[PDB]
Amino acid sequence: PQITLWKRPLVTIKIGGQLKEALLDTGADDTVLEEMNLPGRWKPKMIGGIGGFIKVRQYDQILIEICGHKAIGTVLVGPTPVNIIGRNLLTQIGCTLNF
Amino acid sequence: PQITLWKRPLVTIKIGGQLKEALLDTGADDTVLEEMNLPGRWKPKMIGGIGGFIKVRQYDQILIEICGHKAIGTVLVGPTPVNIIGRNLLTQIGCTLNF
Ligand SMILES: CCC(CC)CN(C[C@@H](O)[C@H](Cc1ccccc1)NC(=O)O[C@H]1CO[C@H]2OCC[C@H]21)S(=O)(=O)c1ccc([C@@H](O)CO)cc1
Repeated sequence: PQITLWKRPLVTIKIGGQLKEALLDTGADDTVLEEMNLPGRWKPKMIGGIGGFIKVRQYDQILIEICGHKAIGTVLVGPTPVNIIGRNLLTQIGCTLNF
Repeated sequence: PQITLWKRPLVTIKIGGQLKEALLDTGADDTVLEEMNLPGRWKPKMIGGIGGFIKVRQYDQILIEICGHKAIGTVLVGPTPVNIIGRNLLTQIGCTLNF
């Protein structure tokens, strides 16, 4: 589909057997999801934005479905105020910017 | 153009007669640029991101050309980690997400 930007580009995602709303975010290198208790090993990471850094848990090879499009890659889990689909997964669903 | 997302969507902007690099950021409501001198009146404002809130100067109705496309809108100046172009201007240049 084509998503205009009059409002936040929120879409439904499926991750860890749960459905969530998340931003398709070209400004994020990686995908950052609100606190959730995923199984498996993880590595500590810190990511910086407006306001400073937050601590997140980096999980690798996680399957995410975005609007019925399947992807697999890294997801960072931490106290983000919003679920963020980053470029690491946006490329896997064929997402481009167009103007 | 059509912009793929294997690399950061960085583009050249012109604002206040000066060229700069900026990130096209669909996860940003607003456009926030790093500290710079801009002519005209401004008002102190706050904006929040993934790490908390910062103080910015709000410049309204500013002329800004993004990758050859003109916009006139609000520009917030403050300690953002990166120059970002947000939806308030992305809509003006006709930018959409497509997949
Ligand atoms: C380019 C640097 C920053 C942005 C300065 C990139 N961020 C994405 C950005 O889309 C962010 C998303 C967002 C966060 C909180 C609330 C709502 C949206 N939007 C944002 O701050 O918008 C501001 C401006 O407009 C307002 O609307 C929304 C808030 C206001 S991030 O989340 O901090 C981040 C940092 C590092 C990584 C790692 O992967 C390495 O990249 C991934 C993601």
